[PDB]
Amino acid sequence: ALLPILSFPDPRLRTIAKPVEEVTDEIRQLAADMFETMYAAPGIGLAASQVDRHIQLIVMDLSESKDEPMVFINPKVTPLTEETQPYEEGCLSVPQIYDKVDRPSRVKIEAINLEGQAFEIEADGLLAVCIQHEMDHLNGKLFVDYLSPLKRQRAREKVEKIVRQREREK
Ligand SMILES: O=C(O)C[C@@H](Cc1ccccc1)C(=O)SCC(=O)c1ccccc1
Ligand SMILES: [Zn+2]
Repeated sequence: ALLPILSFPDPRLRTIAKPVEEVTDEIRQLAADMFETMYAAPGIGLAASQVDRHIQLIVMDLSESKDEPMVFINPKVTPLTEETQPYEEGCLSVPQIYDKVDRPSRVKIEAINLEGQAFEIEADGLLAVCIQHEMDHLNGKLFVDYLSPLKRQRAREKVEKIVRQREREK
């Protein structure tokens, strides 16, 4: 029913994504499938890389109500400061694993929407954390890449256990 989400340490999460050529109806369908996949997990962000579609497409909904969807296509993210903010990040590609990452606390985001319109907004708080995390997917990076290698290894062993249990539950 929903799109399959790749799991760390799958090497395909390391693929650097290509920009989207045109916002065709097939990329519109992929976005809507991504949203369903993301809302089901549940999560608040998903990059197309995570469903094994190596294109510069991110879906996101930061709302409690699951009713403020956002799309970023071909995004450029630029820090507006060297101040970082800590945040406890998770990731549907590192299921049930959470730890602290310090990222620039304010960023400019420029991207296009599902109608092919360009936009530029500035973000802080949870938006800046999540857009940087999702941009990182697009460049083949996971939030575990910023943890010590014993946190990484333990994350990996734990995730392989979770994935096996999820297969078994099937
Ligand atoms: O790459 C991902 O799969 C998305 C990820 C986004 C994210 C979470 C936390 C920090 C930074 C980025 C997640 O969706 S995890 C979901 C989550 O933590 C959450 C879900 C519902 C309400 C509140 C938080
Ligand atoms: Zn992620």
